[PDB]
Parts: sequence; structure tokens; C-alpha cells
Amino acid sequence: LSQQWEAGMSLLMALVVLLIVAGNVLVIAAIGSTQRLQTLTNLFITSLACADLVVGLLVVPFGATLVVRGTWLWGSFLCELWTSLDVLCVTASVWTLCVIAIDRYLAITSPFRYQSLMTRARAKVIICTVWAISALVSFLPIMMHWWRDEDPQALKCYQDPGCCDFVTNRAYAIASSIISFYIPLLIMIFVALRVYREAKEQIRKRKTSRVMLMREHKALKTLGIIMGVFTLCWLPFFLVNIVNVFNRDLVPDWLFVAFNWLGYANSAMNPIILCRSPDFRKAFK
Ligand SMILES: CCCCCCCC/C=C\CCCCCCCC(=O)OC[C@H](O)CO
Ligand SMILES: CCCCCCCC/C=C\CCCCCCCC(=O)OC[C@H](O)CO
Ligand SMILES: Cc1ccc(OC[C@@H](O)CNC(C)(C)C)c2cc(C#N)[nH]c12
Ligand SMILES: NC(=O)CN(CC(=O)O)CC(=O)O
Ligand code: NA
Ligand code: NA
Repeated sequence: LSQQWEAGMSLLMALVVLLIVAGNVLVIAAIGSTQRLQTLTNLFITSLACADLVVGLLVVPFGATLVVRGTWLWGSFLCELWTSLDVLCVTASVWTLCVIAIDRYLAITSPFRYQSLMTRARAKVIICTVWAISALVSFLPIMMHWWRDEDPQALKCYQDPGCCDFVTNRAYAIASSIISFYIPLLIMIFVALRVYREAKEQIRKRKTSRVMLMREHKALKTLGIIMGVFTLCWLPFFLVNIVNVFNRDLVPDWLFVAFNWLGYANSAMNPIILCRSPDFRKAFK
């Protein structure tokens, strides 16, 4: 019966991996093989797609084996690397959504300046800075063991190469969550709502035709959907992560894991969402 669950979950995880990996390669292949999709925003989309791709190839396969076997098979170093890449992908994603919100705000409010000043190369530089800072804030604290808790349970997990539970002290949990999630999430939401407001005002009345503005706003809508779904997928985990560092009995471990898998599931959603945008649909066809 445990073999039926092992075999059953194994196959379900293979399909999740295939969906995340294939989905996010297509998105990147759609963008790179099509003139229409060579926009600055879609270079920022490529960063999200890269983060979702790392999740599909490195994070989810290691995670699947932990869920199905109930122990960590890959030793203490790969536990630490796995955790660092997991943290990196979430951080780079939410900061990239924050860059997209800000970019688009400046694009609608100063289209004249924006278009003379922003270039394809300058977008890549911003993306690099995001991933470089994300890697700093992600890898450094994990390398330095700033996250470790002093409880016997925690210490036993650290002595055991078979335990890869990210048991953390409250200082690290609150601080890392603020820098890597809550701050960029709040900036993204605040700025996106203003973009929504300003787009909404421009159609109501730019010299631009009203039908051209509606085509601009369909693309803006895709981004807000990605933004909204990212929030739904990750905000539960991060709220529960805080509750769990204050009291471990308030959140059972299996429930913690379920919330985590809702987060990983976001990596599968974006290609499917991008599929319903008009230009991306043609490209996939
Ligand atoms: C630039 C990188 C930014 C990354 C974000 C900053 C991370 C640093 C946070 C804490 C370090 C200190 C760790 C040791 C502190 C122990 C505090 C403590 O005792 O807290 C709870 C207790 O362990 C029961 O859960
Ligand atoms: C609960 C999630 C909270 C987090 C939220 C993150 C920020 C997202 C911001 C705006 C929503 C984007 C979608 C806006 C769509 C407006 C389109 C519209 O006008 O309505 C239907 C359309 O007319 C039919 O053709
Ligand atoms: C800054 C940052 C980014 C992403 C995070 O969680 C992502 C989640 O997928 C982690 N999964 C494992 C628990 C399996 C490592 C956390 C957790 C903490 C804590 N404490 N800090 C994080
Ligand atoms: N066997 C190894 O290569 C590494 N070991 C030790 C470690 O990961 O620190 C794993 C184990 O003892 O189960
Ligand atoms: Na992601
Ligand atoms: Na361990």
C-alpha cells in the first residue's frame, strides 16, 4: 500500500515536472522565435520563466523524493544547495514582478521618456542585478548558518544528513521573509493598483487611438493576472511560515508542506496563463 502511494506520487510528480519544464520552455521559445513578442516586458517575463524552470528541474525533483520517501537521500550539502535555490527562485520571482510593476507604471505615465531611455540591453542589466542581489540575500545567510535554531529537535535535524527540514530561528524567518517577499509583494501590489487606475483613466480620456490603448491594456491585464496568482500561491505559505516559527503546533508539518506545494504550483500556472494572451497563443500554435 505504501508502494501504491510511492508509485502513484512518483508519476504525479513526473507530470508536474513535465508541465513546469515544458510549459516554461515554450514561453521562452515563443518569446525568442517571434518578432511580436520581442518587448521589454517579455524580457522580464523570461526571468520569471527562468525561475519557474529552475523550480521544475532542481527544486521539485529533490522535493518529490523527500515527500515520497519521507527522508532526505542526497546528503547535507545538497540539502543546503536545494534550500538556497528554492529560496533564490522565490526571491528572484517576486522582485522581478516588482520590477515589472514599476517599469509599466513609468511606461504609461512617461511613454515619451521611457521609450527614448529604456533599451533591450538595459532590461538585461536590471534582470542581472535582481538575480545577483537575490543570490546574495539567498545564499549568504544559508552558507553562514544564520538561519539555525538552538532547539534539540532542530539540532538533531542538523546532525542528521537524513533530515532536510528548514527549521529556522525567528530572527532569520521574519527578516528573510520581509526582505525577500513581504516588501517586494507590497510594492508590487501598491504600484500595480496605480497602473490599473492610470490605464483605466487613459481609455476614458494620450494621442493614441482608443483601440490601440485597449491592445496595450490586454497585455497589462496578463501581467496583473500573473501578479494576482503569484500572491494567491505564495502569501499563504509565508503567513503560515511566520505562525510556525512562533508555535510549531499551530501548523502541522504536512499542512506546511501542502502550502509549500501551492507555492511550487505557481511555476506551472504562468505558461498556462500566458497561453490565453492573444499573441502568445498564436506563437504556441
Ligand atoms: C543581507 C542578508 C539578509 C538576510 C536576512 C537577515 C538574516 C539574519 C537574521 C538573523 C541572524 C542571527 C541568527 C541568530 C539569532 C537567534 C535569534 C533567536 O534566538 O530567535 C528565535 C529562537 O531561536 C527560537 O525560534
Ligand atoms: C486577490 C489578489 C490580490 C493581489 C492582486 C495583485 C495585483 C493585481 C492588480 C490588478 C488585477 C489585474 C486584472 C485587472 C483586469 C481588468 C480587466 C477589466 O477591465 O475587466 C474585464 C474585461 O473588461 C473583460 O474584457
Ligand atoms: C527568503 C525566503 C524565500 C523563500 C522561502 O520559502 C520557499 C519554500 O519553497 C521553501 N521550501 C523548503 C521549506 C522546502 C526549503 C523562505 C522560508 C524562509 C524562512 N524562514 N525564508 C524564505
Ligand atoms: N555519505 C555521504 O556522502 C555524506 N553523508 C554525510 C553528510 O551528508 O554530511 C551522508 C550520510 O551520512 O548519510
Ligand atoms: Na517563480
Ligand atoms: Na540535516
